[PDB]
Amino acid sequence: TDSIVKASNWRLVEVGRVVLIKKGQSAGKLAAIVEIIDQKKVLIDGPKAGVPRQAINLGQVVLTPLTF
Amino acid sequence: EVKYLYLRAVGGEVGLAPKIGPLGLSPKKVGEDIAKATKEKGIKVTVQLKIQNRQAAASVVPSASSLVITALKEPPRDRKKDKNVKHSGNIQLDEIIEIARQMRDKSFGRTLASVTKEILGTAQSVGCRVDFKNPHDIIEGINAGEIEIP
Amino acid sequence: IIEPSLKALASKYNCDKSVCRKCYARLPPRATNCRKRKCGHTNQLRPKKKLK
Amino acid sequence: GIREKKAEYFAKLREYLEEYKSLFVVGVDNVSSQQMHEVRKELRGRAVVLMGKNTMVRRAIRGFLSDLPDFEKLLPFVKGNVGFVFTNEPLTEIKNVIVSNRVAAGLTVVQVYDNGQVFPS
Amino acid sequence: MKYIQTEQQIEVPEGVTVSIKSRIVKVVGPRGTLTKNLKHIDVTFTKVNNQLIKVAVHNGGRKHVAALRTVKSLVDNMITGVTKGYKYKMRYVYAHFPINVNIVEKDGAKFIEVRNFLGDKKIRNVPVRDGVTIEFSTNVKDEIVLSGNSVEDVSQNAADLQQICRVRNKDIRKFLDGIYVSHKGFITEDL
RNA sequence: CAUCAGACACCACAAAAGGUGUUAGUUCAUCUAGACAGCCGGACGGUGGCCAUGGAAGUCGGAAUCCGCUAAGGAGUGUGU
Repeated sequence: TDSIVKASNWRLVEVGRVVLIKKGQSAGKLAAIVEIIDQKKVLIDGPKAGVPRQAINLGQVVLTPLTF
Repeated sequence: EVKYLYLRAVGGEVGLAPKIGPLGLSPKKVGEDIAKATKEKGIKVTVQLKIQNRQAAASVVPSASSLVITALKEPPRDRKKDKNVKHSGNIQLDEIIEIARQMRDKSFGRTLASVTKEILGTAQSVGCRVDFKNPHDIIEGINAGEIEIP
Repeated sequence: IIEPSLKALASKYNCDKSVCRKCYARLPPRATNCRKRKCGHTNQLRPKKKLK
Repeated sequence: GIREKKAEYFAKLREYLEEYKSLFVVGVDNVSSQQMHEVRKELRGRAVVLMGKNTMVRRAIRGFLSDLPDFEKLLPFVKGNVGFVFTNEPLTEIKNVIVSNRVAAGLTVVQVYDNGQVFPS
Repeated sequence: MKYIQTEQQIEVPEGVTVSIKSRIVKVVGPRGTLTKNLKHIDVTFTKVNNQLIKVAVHNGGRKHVAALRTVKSLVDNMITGVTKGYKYKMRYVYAHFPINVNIVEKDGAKFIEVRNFLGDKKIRNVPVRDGVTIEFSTNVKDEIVLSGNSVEDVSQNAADLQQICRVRNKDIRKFLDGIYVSHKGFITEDL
């Protein structure tokens, strides 16, 4: 019998969270959060998947449960 | 033998002692005349630290620096008739307010004679204490006789 | 005879209040804006007046 | 003159550190103006009592790492309602004057510092 | 400015265990159990260890942060209520008519009956809420003591007992009669 | 966030004054040279200063508005008498 505070395991943004781009010219590719600018924008680059380094919104991309 | 300590106060010659000394085995009317032998110089308002021990009124005099500065002032008044303030500004006593104030039990936590000589020499609000100057602005220039009393 | 140790407590609950100027509303004695919205949350306050 | 008063505090703390060698940190809490006045009058010969802001003492020691760094062993002991006693008498007489005199029913000595080291005394 | 995360740390003593599923909060310990429904507040609990629980609000405004700190105070109030308790010493204040207070049981509700307030003929009755008990103190005249576990129950029943005796159509600052909350402490006599 | 929301010309209305509602800003000061707030303690001595003396010691009242110790304490902010 302990503290049963449960989880709410979100997936967090961080430096190196890998993300899935869905809207735009890249359209469903993997890239990584290089450095998060502010509350809604991140900075990504997916150089093996081809997508260039760009500031991008957090509406155009979705967090994936993988990190590095 | 017991211990009784009271603080008698300002009186002209023989000027409510009964309410403060009834429980100490002492008199009321004879105790009013017992304080006349100390505050009779000394015609300025001061206090008297009376120490009665269980069978007699033995009043002593507390050394007061403001009354010592009032003892270096003008005494002229008798009783109840000066009609304005019964106050008097008087002589300087540039060195007499430095020996008597530094001998009144060394109050205020002084570490010098220019300390007590300014504490009880610049608090003058009834006298002038100078021939060509005034009090309360001589503390920064009183730097003489500090090594003599200490 | 309310034995004023008690009467200070009743005056904590009834006397030591401030009163708004515009809306006459009872307030905490150290407030700075009246809590009501009909006076506009104004900052014009006065003490509740003591007896005599 | 808050800049002036604080620079004066820096200057006098630099003065009283580099003039005395016997430090007595005292655990003086809630002490009255009557007890302290008879401490100011009694210690006119050897000891210098110095109260004040112990967290202004924090930066005062932060800036004094360069000159005599052996005073680095004091900021964990400046915690608590403590004050400074500056003298040259090493252990006995100052500790006997502070603790024993003027007690009624806090005047102790919590730290003793002599030339770099600490002593229980 | 949209604070990026604010947090608080609830300390948990030995004898209590908490249980937070989504926002129902159960706290069980040496005096009983307390439950509080906090679905209306949108905060995030995280056990860092058995004795410390960090609540946190991510990306909140201003009012949202105020909600965070008052969540901390609510959980702490349940925890100190189920370890220690609460005990409000209310005391009668009467001018000429001695206020008479009893406890009656009617339909199993346990009302507090207020008689002869200001010399009235109206019998007042206050329902005692569940979780609060009422005693009358030894060797202190004209005192009532309301002790329970919840803050809300004890305090709201104390306010019910105070404000059922408001004085109508008189100068309230002359007629000071009533039953007023004097002391707001804990049941455990050591503290 | 509105227990009278607001909604795009002409066009079918609204003002002075206020708001620790809430966002942004300007200037100055404390600002880390540990402040602010809160809790625990002091809040000295000259001094019942000079006085109007039934009584006035901060305190029915008047004017000077000081100094020493200081880390700091007012010839005192009210109450009390």
